[PDB]
Amino acid sequence: TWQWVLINISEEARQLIEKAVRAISKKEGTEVHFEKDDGVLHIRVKNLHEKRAREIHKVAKLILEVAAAERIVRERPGSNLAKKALEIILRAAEELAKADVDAALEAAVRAAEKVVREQPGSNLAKKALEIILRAAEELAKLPDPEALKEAVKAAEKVVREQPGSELAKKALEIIERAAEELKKSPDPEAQKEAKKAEQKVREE
Amino acid sequence: SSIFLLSNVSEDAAQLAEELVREISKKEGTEVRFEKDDGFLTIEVKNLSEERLREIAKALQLIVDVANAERVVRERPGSNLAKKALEIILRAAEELAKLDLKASLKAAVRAAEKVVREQPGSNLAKKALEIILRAAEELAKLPDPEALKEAVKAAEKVVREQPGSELAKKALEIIERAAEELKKSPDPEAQKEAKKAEQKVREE
Repeated sequence: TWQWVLINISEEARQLIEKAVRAISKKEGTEVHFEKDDGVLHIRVKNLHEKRAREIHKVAKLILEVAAAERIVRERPGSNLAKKALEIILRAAEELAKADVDAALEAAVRAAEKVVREQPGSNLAKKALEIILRAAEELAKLPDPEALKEAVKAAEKVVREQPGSELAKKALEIIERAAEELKKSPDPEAQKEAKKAEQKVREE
Repeated sequence: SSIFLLSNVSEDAAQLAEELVREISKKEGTEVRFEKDDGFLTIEVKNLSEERLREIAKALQLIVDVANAERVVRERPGSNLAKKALEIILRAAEELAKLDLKASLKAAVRAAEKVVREQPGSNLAKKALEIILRAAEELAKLPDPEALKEAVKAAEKVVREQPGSELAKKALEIIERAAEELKKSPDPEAQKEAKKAEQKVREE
């Protein structure tokens, strides 16, 4: 039995940790219980082995490390220190993108997006776009529809930031391959997003 | 089993957090581990009751409630937003003063002393000094040498700030009770500071 108590955690980090724990626990076929008391998030997991619990701790560390470095950047420190913190974000986003969890891949996307928005057209912005594309490739492999909807949205940010780049070409392939998988779903909302995705690749 | 994730806290808040979890753990004789993890504190407690776990949660939530409000005080000094943060610091310090632990009481003394420093002579300082005396009274009842030393220093702070007040008379009563227990300590340094405190009680 395992329990995680999140105190003074930002909502972005909390929800990504909620989805990461719920994902890793379904892998071992275990139920998860969440409750929010006085701004404290209690995550209780039952019958979880050490291997999956250590995987929860690694993903939770990286998400909090990204949030800790984003807090320094948003404090407008020295530009030299801010650059050092953006490299910390990209380092944790790289490992978050090397994990099978959907929430970890979604965390690597949102982490690398803030680096692109912080310094557009920089060497780190290009490395951040590599992280966004690395996460979109693993996110398109996953079967869930929500993962496919984030794989297209993430790849669309690569073609928006660097149109005509080498990364944008692969991002368009990811959008096409993910939209074809979305066409398999009978739900009209999945078919709608697949058509707008196909129309975006047709427009470019 | 239980992992506490604490983010966006200073070094002083983290040190008070570690000692508080260690003290609540001895009530059940459990095992606790800490990790500093660059920007967020990780606390793992094994085989602890859910009540004790939720006592750690509310105590750590009060500590970060003080740390977050202090951050506002040190950034917009003199604003009406600072006056609101000082009332939040006192509201959390009052609840920490009711908790009968050395770390929880030290956190209430340091917090309320920060309100005395920011708003001298105001009604907030008077409410803060009452919390300092409430925590000093609980510290004197604790059977620990360092807790008795802190009760003397906290109540001596009250007589230094507003002397000849109704609170200064109550402070001298607390100083006397703590010094009477300090003289029973075999520690020579405790014997020395107990006489210095009892000498200050004869005066005023």
